[PDB]
Amino acid sequence: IQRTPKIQVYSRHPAENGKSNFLNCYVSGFHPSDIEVDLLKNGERIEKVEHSDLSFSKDWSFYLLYYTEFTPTEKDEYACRVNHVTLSQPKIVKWDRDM
Amino acid sequence: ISPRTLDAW
Amino acid sequence: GSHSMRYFYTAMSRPGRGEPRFIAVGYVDDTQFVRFDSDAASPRMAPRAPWIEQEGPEYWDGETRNMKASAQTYRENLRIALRYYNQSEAGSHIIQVMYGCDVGPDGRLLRGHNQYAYDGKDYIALNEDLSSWTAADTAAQITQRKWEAARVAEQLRAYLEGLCVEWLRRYLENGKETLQRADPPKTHVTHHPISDHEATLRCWALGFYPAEITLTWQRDGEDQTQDTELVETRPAGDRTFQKWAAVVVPSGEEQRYTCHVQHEGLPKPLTLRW
Repeated sequence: IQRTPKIQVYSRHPAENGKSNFLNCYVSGFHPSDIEVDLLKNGERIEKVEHSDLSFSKDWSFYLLYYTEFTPTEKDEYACRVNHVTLSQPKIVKWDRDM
Repeated sequence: ISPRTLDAW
Repeated sequence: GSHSMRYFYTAMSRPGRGEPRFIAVGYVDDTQFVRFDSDAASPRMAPRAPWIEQEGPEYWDGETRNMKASAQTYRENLRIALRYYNQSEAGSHIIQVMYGCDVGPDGRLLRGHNQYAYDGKDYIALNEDLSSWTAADTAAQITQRKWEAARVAEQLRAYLEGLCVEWLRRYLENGKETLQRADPPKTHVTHHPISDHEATLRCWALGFYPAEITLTWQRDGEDQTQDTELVETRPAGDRTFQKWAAVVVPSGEEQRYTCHVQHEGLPKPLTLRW
């Protein structure tokens, strides 16, 4: 019995083009704990990505926050790429500044 | 402070 | 108001890739304050909140020692669980543990917690009496019998009523500027046309702490429970949390919808509209 990650991609602060911010990818509700998470800038893996320490919810599912400093622009596309045992292929969730 | 209660299953 | 301390351990076997990884984290309310990771180059209990940093070397060394010992215990428990479930040594498995005490505004124990899971499923839990056990299955009943025989609950009760509450009280004082500060949500409603006759109203709560919050949409003063998309409360990375609730509303009907926000940092629940 495994649980697939929920994924939210969002910024720490309301996005403002040209203003430094943090791009977050919050993965939660998953089990087991191994998970591959990349933050992507225009399809390319961002090198400077950190994540929170593994923790879990009352239902024992895990959650992690992956995050990187970023300066959003109009053109630059950001995404979070998640792989987990429950996924046949990496799930890419695009950063939507309104969600 | 973490618990020191270490119990084998 | 009320507060909690939690320790969460995860022990993850990985046959062929060394010993099971053990990661522990400690929280007061929704603030992580310590971590331990057996895979670190130099594993130690390490601070993750500023107000714990003041704890002296005895604290850190004691916690580090306890974490290394806990890692060993949980590696053993992983091996034991394999036996109890007749499982192969080839598979990866996970034990999780939570410990916790909840205190009221006067710092008195409201209740204690100690629960265990194996492969993400409840295994055994200390009952609210802090005296008896609820085992999820016949494997856990073996543990229950062992723990009843060894009067383990008494030791756990001692921790939960004693050190847990006492150290929680201490952390709450040391971290009072943050742990005893609720940051109310910054709230607003956005509108997102979907088509000519429907739009999404999204009620946002941002920058709040603690995480507990209720966002509800009403239509004509009736809760839209079934029709509301409610995202999981998510961490912003600055200690605060974010959440939104959205409803799809008929064009022109936006004023029939009210977003209601309940949060401990609010003197009264907020009502918002587009």
